[PDB]
Amino acid sequence: VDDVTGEKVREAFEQFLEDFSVQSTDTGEVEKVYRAQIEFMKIYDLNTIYIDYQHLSMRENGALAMAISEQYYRFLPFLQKGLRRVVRKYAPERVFQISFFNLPTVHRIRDIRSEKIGSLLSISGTVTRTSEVRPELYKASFTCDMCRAIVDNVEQSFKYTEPTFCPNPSCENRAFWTLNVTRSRFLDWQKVRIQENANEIPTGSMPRTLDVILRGDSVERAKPGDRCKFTGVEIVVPDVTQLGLPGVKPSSTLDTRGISKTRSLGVRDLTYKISFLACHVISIGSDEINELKEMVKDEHIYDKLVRSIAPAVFGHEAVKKGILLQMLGGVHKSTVEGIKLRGDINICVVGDPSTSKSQFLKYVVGFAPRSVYTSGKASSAAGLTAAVVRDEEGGDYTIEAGALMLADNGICCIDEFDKMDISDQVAIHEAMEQQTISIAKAGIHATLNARTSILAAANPVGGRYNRKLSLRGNLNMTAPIMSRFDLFFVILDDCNEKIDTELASHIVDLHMKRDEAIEPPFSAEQLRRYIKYARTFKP
Amino acid sequence: LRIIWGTNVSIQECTTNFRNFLMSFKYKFRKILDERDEELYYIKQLNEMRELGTSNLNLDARNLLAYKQTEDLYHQLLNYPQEVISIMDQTIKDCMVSLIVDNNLDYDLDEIETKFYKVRPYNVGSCKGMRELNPNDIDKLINLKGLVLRSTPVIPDMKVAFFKCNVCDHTMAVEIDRGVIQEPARCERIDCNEPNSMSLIHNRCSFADKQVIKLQETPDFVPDGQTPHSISLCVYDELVDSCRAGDRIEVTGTFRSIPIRANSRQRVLKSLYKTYVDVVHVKKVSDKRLDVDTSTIEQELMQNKVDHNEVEEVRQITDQDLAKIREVAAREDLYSLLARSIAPSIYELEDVKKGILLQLFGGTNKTFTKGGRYRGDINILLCGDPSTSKSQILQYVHKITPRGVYTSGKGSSAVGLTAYITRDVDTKQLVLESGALVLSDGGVCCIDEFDKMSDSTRSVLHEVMEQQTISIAKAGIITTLNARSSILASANPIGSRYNPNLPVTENIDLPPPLLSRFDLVYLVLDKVDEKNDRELAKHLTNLYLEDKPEHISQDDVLPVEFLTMYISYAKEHIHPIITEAAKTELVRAYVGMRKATTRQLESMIRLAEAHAKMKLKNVVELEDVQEAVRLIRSAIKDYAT
Amino acid sequence: PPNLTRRYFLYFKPLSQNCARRYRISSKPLSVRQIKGDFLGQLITVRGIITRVSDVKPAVEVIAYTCDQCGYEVFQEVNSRTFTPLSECTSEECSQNQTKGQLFMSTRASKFSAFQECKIQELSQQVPVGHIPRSLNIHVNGTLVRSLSPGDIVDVTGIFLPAPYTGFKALKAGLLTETYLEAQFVRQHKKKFASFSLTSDVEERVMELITSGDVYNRLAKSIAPEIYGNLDVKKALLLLLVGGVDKRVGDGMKIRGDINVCLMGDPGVAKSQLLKAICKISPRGVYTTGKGSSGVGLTAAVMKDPVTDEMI
Ligand SMILES: Nc1ncnc2c1ncn2[C@@H]1O[C@H](COP(=O)(O)OP(=O)(O)O)[C@@H](O)[C@H]1O
Ligand SMILES: [Zn+2]
Ligand SMILES: [Zn+2]
Ligand SMILES: [Zn+2]
Repeated sequence: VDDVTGEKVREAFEQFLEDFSVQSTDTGEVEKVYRAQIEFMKIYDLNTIYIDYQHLSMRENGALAMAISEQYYRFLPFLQKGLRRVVRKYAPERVFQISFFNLPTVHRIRDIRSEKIGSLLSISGTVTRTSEVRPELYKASFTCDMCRAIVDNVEQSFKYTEPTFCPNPSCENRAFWTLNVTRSRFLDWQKVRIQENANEIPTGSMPRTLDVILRGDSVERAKPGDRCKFTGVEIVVPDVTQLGLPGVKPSSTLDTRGISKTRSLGVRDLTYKISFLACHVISIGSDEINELKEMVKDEHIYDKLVRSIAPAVFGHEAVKKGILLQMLGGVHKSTVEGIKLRGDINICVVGDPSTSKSQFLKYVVGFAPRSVYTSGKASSAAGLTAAVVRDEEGGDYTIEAGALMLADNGICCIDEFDKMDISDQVAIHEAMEQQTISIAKAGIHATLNARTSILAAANPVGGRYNRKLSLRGNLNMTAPIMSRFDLFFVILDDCNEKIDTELASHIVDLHMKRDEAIEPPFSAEQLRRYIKYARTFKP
Repeated sequence: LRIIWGTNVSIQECTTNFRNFLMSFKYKFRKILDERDEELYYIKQLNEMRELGTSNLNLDARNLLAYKQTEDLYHQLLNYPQEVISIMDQTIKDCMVSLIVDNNLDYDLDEIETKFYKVRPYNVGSCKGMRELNPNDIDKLINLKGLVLRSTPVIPDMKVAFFKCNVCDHTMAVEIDRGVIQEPARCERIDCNEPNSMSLIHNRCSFADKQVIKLQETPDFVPDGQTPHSISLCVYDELVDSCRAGDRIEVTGTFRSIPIRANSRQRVLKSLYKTYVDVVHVKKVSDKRLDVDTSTIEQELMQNKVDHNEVEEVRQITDQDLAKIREVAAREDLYSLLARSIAPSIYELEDVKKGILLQLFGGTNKTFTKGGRYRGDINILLCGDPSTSKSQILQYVHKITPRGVYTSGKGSSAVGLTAYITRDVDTKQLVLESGALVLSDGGVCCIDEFDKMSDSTRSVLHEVMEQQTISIAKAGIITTLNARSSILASANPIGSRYNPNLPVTENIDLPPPLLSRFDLVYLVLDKVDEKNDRELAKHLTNLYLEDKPEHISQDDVLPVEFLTMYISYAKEHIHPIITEAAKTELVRAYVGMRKATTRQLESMIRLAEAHAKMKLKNVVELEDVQEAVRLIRSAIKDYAT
Repeated sequence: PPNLTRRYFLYFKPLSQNCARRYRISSKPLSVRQIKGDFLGQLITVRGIITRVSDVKPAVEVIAYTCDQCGYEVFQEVNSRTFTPLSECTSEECSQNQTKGQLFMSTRASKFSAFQECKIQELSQQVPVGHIPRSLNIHVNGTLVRSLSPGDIVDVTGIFLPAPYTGFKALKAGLLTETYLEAQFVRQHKKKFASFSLTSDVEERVMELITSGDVYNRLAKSIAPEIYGNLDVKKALLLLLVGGVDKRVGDGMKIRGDINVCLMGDPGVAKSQLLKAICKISPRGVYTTGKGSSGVGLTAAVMKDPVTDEMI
């Protein structure tokens, strides 16, 4: 039916692009700049144009986009054809990419159903893996199996198996073909694994995951262990993993009715998963100069910073100072032999239960750019470091994003330090002795690099810390791991009614929804940029 | 005469009978089934539903059992549920249009004709698990009752078999026939005649939505030597995101069968057919226990609202019952009547039962802009002489609470508590399984013999008792989840027969801090004497004197239903903000009782908030501090030593 | 075929030799090892203990294929483990027809019958000297699937039949066969509590039992008379067997009508005769050691079922 509608949509869309230009006069009436946008794109010959949804949907009351979004693929070839026509019209060996960003609506993975097939739809999630760049089959030549006749056409999305037409049709069997490698076009490829985000999970729930694929020059914008906001279309791919499941299974078969006298049935089983594609992704999760200039001029801003890093917690200035200095790393380049140092620093605290050690953890994990909260006990070395795949899905292996492997230029806050196993403490000792790690399995070898600053929570043997004994007799963990630690802290209480009354006052005041008791000098908004500026001062 | 081959079902006769029953049903079951004002039970739903544009409707079985002219429809919807419901999908619209005839309306007719309709028979005849389902009784309306373990992803299915002709600029359309697609190999001979030149595209087609749910069966009777089982089923579109782990369920569906391939290579099948179940309706709540926290599930509420699927998620109220609740709250004997009512079959244990009821109330659920969360839960511990109703109380609490699991002794490990990774028996792929700690996310967690349980397992609870957030770092899983469950467990004394003249904080075989951080503890020492023993003996012997304790209702004991509904409404509707007067009593009580850590302050405030929630107060008041401190001191029995 | 018109299964039961003696055998209680090979299919009665039986499930016996165009059915018969479906139209009307409109199957017309398997393990006293016993498999269908439960003395009856398996394609010489047996009737010397219905004679047994008098202490005396005295302890065992009375609160709780006993004391005096007699006489009995496989042998296990993929 769209043999008529598609070209009209092409004409309307190219008219939309052309009628608008760069007006943007004195930050006034915004006219769409797509003309100059494609011009500036042709400046460097990149062909990866962007599109904004709001400007497209303004004109024509948005009914245009209302129908296009659900019927995106049916018109996409015509959209690209119209873009090509505009390029021919207004500009003087051509492969293109497009994208649509800043969509209004967001759908979680659980908010995707079977009526959004081939429809543009914005999702957000998390990354746990990447894959290998492998050039993909964009165009590819073939040849007749009885002559040199070459065909430079391609069947691209799927059904990549067989063309039919031969320039010289005189052939006993024109059904099948040959292939070729050089007369072809290719473009980048990449695979990742997307994952649920913690702040939007239901109860009794695992982080349901699925796979998404990239294309074109937009690749290299993925990243392990980060939250991202994808945008693309509901591509789907065959699979057989869904066998052995209840209900009846659809099956395809060519017809044999109306034409007769011509597994013989050629029956192919069909059952598909719902993967996703991405046209564009972004990493989710000025007068600042004047703000920081005014801040720095004071002298006790050191104390302001110290006391502002845990208003939710009371006292324990030592913990505040230690956490403030942990994020700052030391210069590890100060050698001449090439043998290097562990530039950054380490921290650990001690204290009986019924204390606010865990509050510092939750604060730092909830504020850190890079960090992770883990169990400390319910975790294997395979979980902390990376346990990798062994030649699965045909392609080669790939290094998994290790948990402890994370915290590059950051922190790995870990609770429950006492109960750690033998192997995991051995692994941590290996990771700490140097700033490098070594892994091996199934014959494969690995070599990584990271400068992790660990802050962990101690748990004495019996909880009670005999004040008259030494640290070793109570800490219960071997000398090397006990060492390498720049700092040790102790947090034990005592009877002091004057201060305990006010402590209970703060605690009970905390049971006043979003009270003003936490009034700090300033907030994480500007603290994070202050940290970023200060991380590279080189004293 | 109109009939279906190998069937005794009539289309138009059934339609007329359905219309007659619909027009004529006025609480007939209240009269025929039993002795128990209103009029036209059914018709109100259909009158009201029209303006809200909903293509769903529920249906009982007792109503057909009651009405004179539906007894035969009973067995016919039983044996042939899908066919009878396909008839009803037309009969309902027939009745709808025949009832609009008596009304003049604005022009809303553009929708009803294009609309569809479907039913959901939910309360139906009972079934005895799956052991009853020998192959004689396959493909029939069925009911069950179990909990949820595992949930799978979305299965698309070919619903519109698009097709692309290679030439002649022509598309093609064809639909499914009993679950298969027969691609027309031809190429529209008129324009072009290529007998096998066509292609297939997936983006064009339409897809269905299906899920698969692993379920644990929980029958009411079992044979000699039974053990738990797992079953698989299939739900379909408009029911997605409805049932998941952590919910007890009574369900309805249709037992079925299906074979499976011997491989991904050819069509050779098994002489044995794998069984399964296809859903018809899911009942998510019941009468014998309260429901989920309402603020905990706001996102799912809004998601279902947007999806226009509105299966029950929270119980509904009546204004007369609300007035009855406000009347019952007027009298002052609530504070002891609740305790007397929780467990009429047991001796007083007044403070124990009062604390149990306050925990069921829960307390306060506040949050900060981005960096705070304080949930309603106060960990409870029991201790004292054995041979009491501690285990009975714990089992009662587990029964009455909706979302909880029971753990016993040292038979447990960190791996089997938090998340653990396993493999499926059919798909043969790495699939996960939720842990018991997270399964109770919101509700009750029961433990017994807390002393002998392994230290490895005892390590994990340090962070659960604080931030209610477990963390996981193992093979292919890195996420921190939520475990809003509550803790309520028993403990055993050091040695045996207890030691009166010794400090009890060191007479338990358990380190100080782990016991101190408990919000509240209760003591069950013996103190043998008459005036507390003969009364108990008669209290418990009169239980057996009758075949079942119905005479126990004497001495001012409430029913379970009104009690539970009151609790649910109070839990879901009121939010007492802390007050000023309580400060000067709370701080002083805490400081004086320090002569043993700051966690008891949190315990006291969270319990006073529950007390304020009781009486339906929207504000705390000084008195709750008094009761809290007095009950804490009585629970630890300060006067003894 | 006439199979789909059959509304009645059949399940034989062999004679009891007590009457075969009258007027004058063929099948005696045999072992998992005394098959002798030549007994493939004959009438046999094998005893032992059932360890694990899978859950009952359906199995086809006759297919119901209906034609889209001809409107006539087709009867595809399968007796092996597997088959291949009939897709193309070989219908009788389609035979005299250029077109061959496709056919399909039915979910209710096609016949079905259950299929459940069980394993025997040899009784202890009949094992030869220093010989480790071995296993065996049986196949069951339809009605009698419910008359089997693990851990009971049994006298299975039927016929021992072969099956298509030849080792695994390397240690083979041809013609090899994995084997099974047919289940047709179950009798067990241990009558569970659920088989209790009175008759014209068992009430008479109870009557003559109670007529003598002193029934309570007489029971306590007859409990394991191989040992001496301790009528009090034998009586305590009797009350353990009785268990008590079940009561339901009806408020979301019940209480056990169950008993728990212990016999603390020094060695020398008889201690294990009691437990052995209890396991011998009481049904659903069990015996365990103190140390050894107590880690999980007293607890739930995880295992994949042989005859079907499942985590039983
Ligand atoms: N009253 C008794 N009459 C006959 N034999 C006895 C008596 N008491 C003990 N015995 C014998 O002494 C042995 C003691 O073993 P038993 O008491 O069964 O286990 P344990 O060695 O653990 O005490 C038994 O084998 C039994 O034959
Ligand atoms: Zn050619
Ligand atoms: Zn064509
Ligand atoms: Zn035919």
